[PDB]
Amino acid sequence: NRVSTVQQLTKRFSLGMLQGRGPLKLFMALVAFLRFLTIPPTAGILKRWGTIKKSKAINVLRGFRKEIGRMLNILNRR
Amino acid sequence: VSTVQQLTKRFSLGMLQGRGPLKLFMALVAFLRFLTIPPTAGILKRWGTIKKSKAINVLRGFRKEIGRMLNILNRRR
Repeated sequence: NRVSTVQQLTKRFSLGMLQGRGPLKLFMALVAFLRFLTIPPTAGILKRWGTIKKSKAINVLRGFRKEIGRMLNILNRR
Repeated sequence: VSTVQQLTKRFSLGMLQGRGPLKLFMALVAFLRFLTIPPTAGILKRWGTIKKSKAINVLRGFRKEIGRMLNILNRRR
């Protein structure tokens, strides 16, 4: 329903989140992205991985698994 | 040998415009959907085009990968 411009997306992504900065849900998504593509993380990203609150991080990861399931349903029904 | 070199190479490919390998494309679409960030027109156009059977296989590996990450958290003290 909504679209982004390429320029709009690149403004939002910053060098800071290569160092693992950012909100938890954003950080979790970036970690998952690298893992999908088997891309090693940076030390800064890696250091935040141990920092995160496990309870809050687990719930965010479950939401991703749910969203992957929604995408699978979409692709199956086609 | 690098996170940043690998990431910039994919950006140069045009991955934000929808270009690149299917696995790279699916990972980016999944990434945006996780954060509910509106995709680009080029990404959105390919979302309909993609070969569904191969795409579903890629998504199944993502689900297995998300489960592995959940195992890592429980493994930590």
